[PDB]
Amino acid sequence: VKAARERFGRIVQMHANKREEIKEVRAGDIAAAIGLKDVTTGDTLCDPDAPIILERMEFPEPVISIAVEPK
Amino acid sequence: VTSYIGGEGHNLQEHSVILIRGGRVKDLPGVRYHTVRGALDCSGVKDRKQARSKYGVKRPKA
Amino acid sequence: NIKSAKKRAIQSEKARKHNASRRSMMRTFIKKVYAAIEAGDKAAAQKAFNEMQPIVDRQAAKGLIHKNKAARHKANLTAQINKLA
Amino acid sequence: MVTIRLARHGAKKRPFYQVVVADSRNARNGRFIERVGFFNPIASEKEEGTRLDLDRIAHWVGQGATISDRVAALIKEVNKAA
Amino acid sequence: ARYLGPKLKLSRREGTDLFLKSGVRAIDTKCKIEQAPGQHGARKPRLSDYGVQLREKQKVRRIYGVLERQFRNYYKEAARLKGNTGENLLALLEGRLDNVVYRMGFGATRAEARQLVSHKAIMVNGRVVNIASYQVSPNDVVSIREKAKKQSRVKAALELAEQREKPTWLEVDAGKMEGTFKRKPERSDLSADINEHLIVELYSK
Amino acid sequence: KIRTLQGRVVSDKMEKSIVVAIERFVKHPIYGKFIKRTTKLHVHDENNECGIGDVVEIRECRPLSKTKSWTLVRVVEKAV
RNA sequence: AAUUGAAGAGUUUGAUCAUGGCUCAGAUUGAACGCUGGCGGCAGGCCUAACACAUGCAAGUCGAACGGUAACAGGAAGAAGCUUGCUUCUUUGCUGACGAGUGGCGGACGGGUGAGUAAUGUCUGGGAAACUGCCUGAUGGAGGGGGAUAACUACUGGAAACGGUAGCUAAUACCGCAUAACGUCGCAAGACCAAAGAGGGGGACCUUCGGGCCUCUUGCCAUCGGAUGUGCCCAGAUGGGAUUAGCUAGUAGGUGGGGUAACGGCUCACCUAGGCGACGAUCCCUAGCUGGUCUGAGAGGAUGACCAGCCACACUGGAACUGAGACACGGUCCAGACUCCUACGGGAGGCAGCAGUGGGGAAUAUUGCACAAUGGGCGCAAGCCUGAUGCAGCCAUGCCGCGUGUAUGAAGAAGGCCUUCGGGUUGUAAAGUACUUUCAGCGGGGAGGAAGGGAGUAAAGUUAAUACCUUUGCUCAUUGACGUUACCCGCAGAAGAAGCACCGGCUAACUCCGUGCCAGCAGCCGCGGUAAUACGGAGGGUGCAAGCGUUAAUCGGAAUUACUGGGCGUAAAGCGCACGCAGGCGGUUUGUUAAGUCAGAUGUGAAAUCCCCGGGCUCAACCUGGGAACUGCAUCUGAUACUGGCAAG
Ligand SMILES: [Mg+2]
Ligand SMILES: [Mg+2]
Ligand SMILES: [Mg+2]
Ligand SMILES: [Mg+2]
Ligand SMILES: [Mg+2]
Ligand SMILES: [Mg+2]
Ligand SMILES: [Mg+2]
Ligand SMILES: [Mg+2]
Ligand SMILES: [Mg+2]
Ligand SMILES: [Mg+2]
Ligand SMILES: [Mg+2]
Ligand SMILES: [Mg+2]
Ligand SMILES: [Mg+2]
Ligand SMILES: [Mg+2]
Ligand SMILES: [Mg+2]
Ligand SMILES: [Mg+2]
Ligand SMILES: [Mg+2]
Ligand SMILES: [Mg+2]
Ligand SMILES: [Mg+2]
Ligand SMILES: [Mg+2]
Repeated sequence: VKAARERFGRIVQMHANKREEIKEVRAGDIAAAIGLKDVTTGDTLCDPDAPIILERMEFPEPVISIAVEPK
Repeated sequence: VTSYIGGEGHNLQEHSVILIRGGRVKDLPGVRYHTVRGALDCSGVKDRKQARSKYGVKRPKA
Repeated sequence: NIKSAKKRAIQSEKARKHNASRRSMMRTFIKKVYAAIEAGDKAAAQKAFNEMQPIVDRQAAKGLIHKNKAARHKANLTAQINKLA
Repeated sequence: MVTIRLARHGAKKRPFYQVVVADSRNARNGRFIERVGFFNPIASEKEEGTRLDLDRIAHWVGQGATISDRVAALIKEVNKAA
Repeated sequence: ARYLGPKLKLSRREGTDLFLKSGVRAIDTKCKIEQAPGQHGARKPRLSDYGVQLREKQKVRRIYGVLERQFRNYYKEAARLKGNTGENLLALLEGRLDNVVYRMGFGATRAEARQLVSHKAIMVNGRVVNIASYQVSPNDVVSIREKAKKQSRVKAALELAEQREKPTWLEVDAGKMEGTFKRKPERSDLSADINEHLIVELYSK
Repeated sequence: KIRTLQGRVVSDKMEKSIVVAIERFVKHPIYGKFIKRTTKLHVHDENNECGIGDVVEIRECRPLSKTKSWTLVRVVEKAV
């Protein structure tokens, strides 16, 4: 959804009370990828040879607005 | 310092983040820099086709 | 710091303490000789001189004073013990 | 102590050692006392391949210089055994 | 790297056949040689010293199919090498393998010959050579690989080749399809409306 | 031979410690003129053997004090 | 053979010439940004915050120095569930080996950084008063004793970091004693100084049958040499400022004590009153230096990344100890700033090592692989350690190759664009038809970087010995991270692979349309107010091409700081004028001198770079052999016209 590729490096699974390190991450699992450059929320990370956009949940859209000045 | 915003049309306003290029304007004394279209908050020129590298306009999907 | 070549620190402490007491003593004999020189007691000078020579000479070999210092001490002290004594 | 050894001067995947005498404590391609030849583990069976200024080696070996095991093998293979 | 654009047009700008379509007939025409290299090609633009100076070196480049950076390097080398820097430019230029392969008639056009060099379809002194810019020495022998020894292209290639004015500093065959760069070509035995001092002085200012 | 240097005295009273000036002509690094170049050295001469005005000969030597590494050897000319 | 190479143009005016600034064409970059993006080779990659740092790694290693057994194995001062010679428990340090401890060597190397440092450094050249582990050549020593201590053990404190008392033990730890010269002190007579053992094998002989004893290999002491490393001294050269002109008490010298490896106000007392400075001291500001790099015809200017040499620094300030070497990057102590752990009593730490984070920024990479090669630490060795190094990952950042096809193809299709509606152009381009298959892709095979180490066996090498130990042949197994390596051969199919800038003059390239001093362009002059080749689009064209532009930056052009190589009557420029110190310069003859100058000779000017000729990767970049070069410094010896000095005119 950005038409840019990323290179996975370190990977971590939050494991109750320890950020354990992993080298591989299979399907049906969740994790956090360290260091990924330009990945915002809702983006699909697929295989570059077999490319796909996924559904992407929805963005609740704000109900309250306010002006702020930097004191 | 003050800087030019070449090209037809632009966004840019009070809190925009931009990129200064250097380059004067022989019409605006004291203006000694250009704004670099298409870097940071400064969008490229709309619909420009010739010389798009300047004015930061990506190739119109051939 | 967490590198077992910290035992080096504990060793060199033992070393200082050793060198400490010896080099202390050595000096206190070189002190004795000048005591005569200052006192005028011409005999006491050679007495101690000949008493310190073995210390000083050994300490050069032991390598806690290294050679020419031992040389210099007895050297110029000779040059003083018989300049009136 | 001073030693005769190989300093890598080739290029990635195409080395070219330089036999040279130095204080062992210096860096490999660093400060040296004197160069004494080269060893080109490539070249093939061409015009050259190795060269040892054996007089100079032997000279330095005289003042208590030592030989790097790979240089030793190289000397004991440039012959000088008949 | 290669040019790739429409090739006759190039010739049409230079006002000469640079044999980019050596192929067969025409030797040009069925092109409208000169009188319109573009929409405005049909004019007589009186061009400045810098223009002809450009056009001329630009001519040489298109003939051999060599691009600026490499061609610069060819000039810089030519400069360094002893002798009239002007002519020994052409020397490196002429000594290019791809050029030699064309000059020996193994390929119809210089561009064609290049493709041949690229496809490992040519060897030198016993050894296979891929790169079109391989610098050929004297006594070197360029030969066609057996794997592709006389198939359709190279046949016709050697065919109309021999019907062309022929070389001197190298001897071809046609039976074994092999030849020898006998010696470096001298400036006398290659020319036309091609000067140098133009293209020499150009890179010197 | 003995690497030595001539040069006149200057400054007298210092107690076995004469100081000598050594002119030299040298070409200017860019413009080429030859220009004068004084060079003051702290010389030692045991038993104040000379004095101001004297063209003296000296040689380099062991350190004898802070800026003092040259001994007096001959003398040439003296009076005023 | 070998640094053999110098271009101008635009712009002041109505026009001209001159002057003079500004501007442009070239080359270069550790770059960035914008648009675009196929591969490979070699190379480069925090230029800013020497800003703070989570996490892992970056220094260990010897049982052939010592007491040793906790674990691992075998063997067991030898045994079960019985599965009788295959096991897994319990014991034994037996042997391999090895946690912790004493000891030894290393941790002062390797690697990072440019803060500090305008001369406590660096470059070139000289010099005398010094120490120097490991490696080495040589001469002799290697006798005989002694007191301890970690570990360990018994109590005992902590949350932890750490430990506390008491008792015992080994050594190549430690200390006497003997020995004592070609060593130190001394004129001499004389005085006086050291050390250590450990292993492999073995005929007899001997034995508490542990060994003694023999032999071989290592290690220890001492001294004089060598080699390498370092310390110290002098001279010249090494930024800007005078809107900084005075500076100076251990200041300058001497004497005598002390001091260091060593010379020395290095230190201390006394005595002289000096020492520095316009040839720029002092004080400010900036800066690590050189080899070299970039530019330049050169002379110059600019610069100090990558490689190598040198120096300095290791959170900040300061300090010593250990030691051959440190005033110690991953040591110690003290203070500071900061951060972290705490069971609140107390504790811990410094990525400018590699990788990586945060932060700053226009901007700079993976928390990878392997010790296989080279090289370093320890070790007899095997080996172990090694973020040095060798490789791989990431980024078009650069340089160099290569590709993204090749040929054929016309009344010259359509479409677009121009048109005086006759046509012209894009354009042989496309389509179509022959043809090829590099590189990518898929399958096979497959160099080289590997030389060595391990066993065996054969050699008056040894020795008492056919053992042990050393060398070398030969023989048999075997050692790569890269690695699906390079490269080779098969297979399919033009298939996966073109952009960016420009087209008023300088400046290579012209038209229509929109717009109408608007919207905008612009390096410079200047375009725009209705036929705009200058704005925006289009067609066409020129230039570069996996890059192209733009910006930033250095040199060039610039003879525009003019040494080479310029100027001042009116263009900017003669002080209003004289006298005069310092400095610069100096008529004419002889002799002498030999500083400058000249000539020749010898050391030297690191390597890499540049350049020449070759050689090696399919080519090139890249790598490499030898030379030339390094225009310099120093010294000795010469030459005597000119210059300078001295003598007489
Ligand atoms: Mg000490
Ligand atoms: Mg290219
Ligand atoms: Mg152990
Ligand atoms: Mg600095
Ligand atoms: Mg004794
Ligand atoms: Mg004294
Ligand atoms: Mg003294
Ligand atoms: Mg200049
Ligand atoms: Mg410090
Ligand atoms: Mg550290
Ligand atoms: Mg048409
Ligand atoms: Mg034009
Ligand atoms: Mg119009
Ligand atoms: Mg336009
Ligand atoms: Mg100039
Ligand atoms: Mg002027
Ligand atoms: Mg005037
Ligand atoms: Mg006047
Ligand atoms: Mg004279
Ligand atoms: Mg050189």
